[PDB]
Amino acid sequence: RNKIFISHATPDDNDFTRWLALKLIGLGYEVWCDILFLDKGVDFWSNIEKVIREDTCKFLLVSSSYSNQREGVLKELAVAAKVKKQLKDDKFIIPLAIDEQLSYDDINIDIVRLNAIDFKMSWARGLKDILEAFEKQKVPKEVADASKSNLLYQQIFLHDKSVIEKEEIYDSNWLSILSFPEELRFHEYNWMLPKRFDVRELTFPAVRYKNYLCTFAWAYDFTYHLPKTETYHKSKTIRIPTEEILSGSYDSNFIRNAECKRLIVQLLNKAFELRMKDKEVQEYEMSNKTAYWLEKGKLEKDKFEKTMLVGKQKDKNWHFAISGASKLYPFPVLMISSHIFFTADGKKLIDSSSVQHSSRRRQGKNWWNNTWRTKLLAFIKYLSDDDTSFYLEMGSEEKVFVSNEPVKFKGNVSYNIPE
Amino acid sequence: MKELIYIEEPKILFAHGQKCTDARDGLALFGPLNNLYGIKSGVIGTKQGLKIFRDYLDHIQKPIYNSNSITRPMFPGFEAVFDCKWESTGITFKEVTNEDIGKFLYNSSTHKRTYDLVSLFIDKIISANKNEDENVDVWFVIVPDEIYKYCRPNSVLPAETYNYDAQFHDQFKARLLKHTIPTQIFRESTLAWRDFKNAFGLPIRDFSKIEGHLAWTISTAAFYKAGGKPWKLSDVRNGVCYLGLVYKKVEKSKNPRNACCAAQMFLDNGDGTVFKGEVGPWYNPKNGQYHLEPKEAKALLSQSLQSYKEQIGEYPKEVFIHAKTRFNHQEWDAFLEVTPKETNLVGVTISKTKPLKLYKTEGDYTILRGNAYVVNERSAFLWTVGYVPKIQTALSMEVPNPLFIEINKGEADIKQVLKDILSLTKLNYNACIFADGEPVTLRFADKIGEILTASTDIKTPPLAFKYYI
Amino acid sequence: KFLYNSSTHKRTYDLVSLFIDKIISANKNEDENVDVWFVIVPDEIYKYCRP
DNA sequence: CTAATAGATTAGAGCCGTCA
RNA sequence: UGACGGCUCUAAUCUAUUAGU
Ligand SMILES: [Mg+2]
Repeated sequence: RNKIFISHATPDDNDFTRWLALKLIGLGYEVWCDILFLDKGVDFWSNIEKVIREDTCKFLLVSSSYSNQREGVLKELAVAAKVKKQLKDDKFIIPLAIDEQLSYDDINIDIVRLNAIDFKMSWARGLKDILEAFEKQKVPKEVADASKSNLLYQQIFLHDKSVIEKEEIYDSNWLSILSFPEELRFHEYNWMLPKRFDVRELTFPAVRYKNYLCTFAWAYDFTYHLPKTETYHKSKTIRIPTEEILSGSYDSNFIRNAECKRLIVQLLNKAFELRMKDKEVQEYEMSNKTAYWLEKGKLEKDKFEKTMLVGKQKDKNWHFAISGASKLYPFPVLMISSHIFFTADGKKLIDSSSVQHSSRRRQGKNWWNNTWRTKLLAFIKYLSDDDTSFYLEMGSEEKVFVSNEPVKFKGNVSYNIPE
Repeated sequence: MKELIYIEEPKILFAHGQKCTDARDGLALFGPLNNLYGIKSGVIGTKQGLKIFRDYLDHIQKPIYNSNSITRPMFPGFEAVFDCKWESTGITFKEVTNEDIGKFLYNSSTHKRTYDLVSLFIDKIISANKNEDENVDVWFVIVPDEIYKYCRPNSVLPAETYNYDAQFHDQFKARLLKHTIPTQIFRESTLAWRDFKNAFGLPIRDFSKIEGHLAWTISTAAFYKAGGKPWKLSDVRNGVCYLGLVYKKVEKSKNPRNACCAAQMFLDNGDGTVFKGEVGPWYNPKNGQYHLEPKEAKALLSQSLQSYKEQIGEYPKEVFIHAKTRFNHQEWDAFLEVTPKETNLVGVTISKTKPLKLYKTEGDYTILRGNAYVVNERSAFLWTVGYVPKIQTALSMEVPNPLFIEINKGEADIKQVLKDILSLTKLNYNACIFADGEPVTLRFADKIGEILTASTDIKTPPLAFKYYI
Repeated sequence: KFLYNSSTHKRTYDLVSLFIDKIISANKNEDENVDVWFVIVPDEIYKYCRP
């Protein structure tokens, strides 16, 4: 006889029972409990009686409001009483009281006359009392070893809570850039364009650089704003292919490679802004960037392929919105962000940033992964041009093609989502 | 298609040489490393604050439960966990009259009233320390909510003292530094939250489902601040030193005069864990620049190397400088002019401002935690926040952001750098959580820098973390 | 090495500095909590530390 | 020194949620 | 200031060019 039998309520006293059983196993005792076994079934009964009658040396009972008047506990107590009569051991059953709502006068008749161990005010002194009682009654034990409790905790209570080798695919918020125009052009408009023209209002994206103009546009484009451009010698245009400066294999006194990349990024950003103006999507000037969102009633019942982009929350309508920035690292991409903006009647933004912050904090509370990703891909797919792409118009005959499906990532480790 | 890699959990160590991935589970199963005998606490505050503290101490001698035992392990009592006595009988009271508190919090100037309140509290604390017989391990400062409302730097009221920060907490912690008194600051609405309500009859802060989590956090902080070792890292390799550098803006004068502070971690060689601040705040006068001049860089690296040598007996075989910024050529040339010949110096930048989010295509649960995407031999993304299958939940609420780790200078292996960065997220002694989202070398250095920036009189400050956190 | 300088004040100063530097370094920069610091002093130091 | 146009990188405050 | 996480607002500085000089 080496086992110490723990009786308890299965779904209610699990925390204390696990704690005490693992502590006792760590001290070096041998313990029998029904929470230390997997693959159960016909094990119940015809095995409990056998271990109580032939293996148990001490019968620890956990007394609480749940274990009082429970059928399995009462039957096990009856068997334990028969075993106690069978042997010459009056101290065979030890109650342990833990429930503050179980008064000492409301105990079942089987253990009203027994001297119990108190646990209500603290568990450390209860554990010390149990250890002292076991030492005084010479309960069998081996050398102390906490590795047994460690292993049992790992194998029983950490069983279905690990990672699994499973191939999965993830969507991201990056859109790869597919096309680039074949040349970057510098037009030498030497003191022919006005000194304060504010070239940011032109028809095509242009950037001032020295006495030149860096753009993807055609030599005599934007003739409306600059009338004196037809008489221009095209041989003085500096042409640099885009692939060479993208790969980093170009550098000269006129312009460095990093400067070329920066100007290309500026052109891409301005083209995205102008195209979003073309798309007729409402603007929102944030602290440093600009976001884009849809009105109420623009879509067919505020849906794009069974995905809501405009919705309600009490007195305020919420609107999913995106912001996009073009980058050349790690690879040429357009990166997208997600925001929620709130309006009083679906057409005018509320002019209170604190109210916007509070509403956006209390609206994304219930939005999980699937909501975010479905809304993001729906809004991105809404902007798609013909079938699988979207063009930023850099000139009369120049376009930059961007994908409408985000970059996928692959993994080999996942979890089993056990509800 | 892009390929992701997985990094396994680092595991932490507890009593009896037992390893676990969680601190709550390992503390409930095994216990801490060292053997304290009992916490004798000094309580300075009003009468009702003293009663509140006594009630809370009486509350955490028993088991305290959460709503869900899987997502949040429960608290089996302070003596069951830490094997030491922290009870409301070994308490010394230093009364603070409410009339003085009311008097000093009206001067219509944040700086002056903050200075007056900090002086009021630290005068009693210092006098009790200097001229009394009772021994106190930690000093618990209970603060009313009216003091906490109006003492923030951006708080509106509905010269001599201007050379201090307008924050009560930082000024309080800095002005007690030269006495070396461990202290813990509690609001009155934190220990007794059920009594403080808004104009609807409900608590302003609801801890009903997370009482056990609060008990875990408070007990761990009190145990650590009294000289207890709760746990340590289990797979720290020998000859490697981790150094975190953080910059702050001194301001409160004509010169912004940026300042830099360091935190150091390495192996004791007795199988312990040395983790302490390395700070004599180093200054840069030019505004907006977060780089050290050659003299300051030489001094900082020399001090860190000498500290490691004195503790161990030999120079390190590997020094990783984690930082939130990049290094320039002057900085690294100054660094390399004092490093020993047979030592490898690697400078790593950990950035958070890099937009990238991965979405699972089917479920409403986010990406697994230890995933990483390697862009290049010198750069990689790392998810330190994400779903943890052990607790059946994630460490965030929305889709989490990854850290962008870049080997800025030196020659290292990015996979090992990611492994070390993930391991360092398991040492937040200021909390009782499953794991942090940032390495603790860059967080405790930030705390130290924000503490010794609220005053100008601090000289040769202490390095133990219990005097700042 | 210190207790051979033939000047009592100098060697007393050196010994006290040597001990208190270690004690203060232990106090300030470490998380260990120690209540009473016991200083075990050899007999020859005690004998030769008189005016 | 200085006033604009970008991109790219830095720090500071302050508010909201944690159940289910 | 018991934690942690996510957001939003506000400064700097550097680099290139343009006008200042
Ligand atoms: Mg703390």
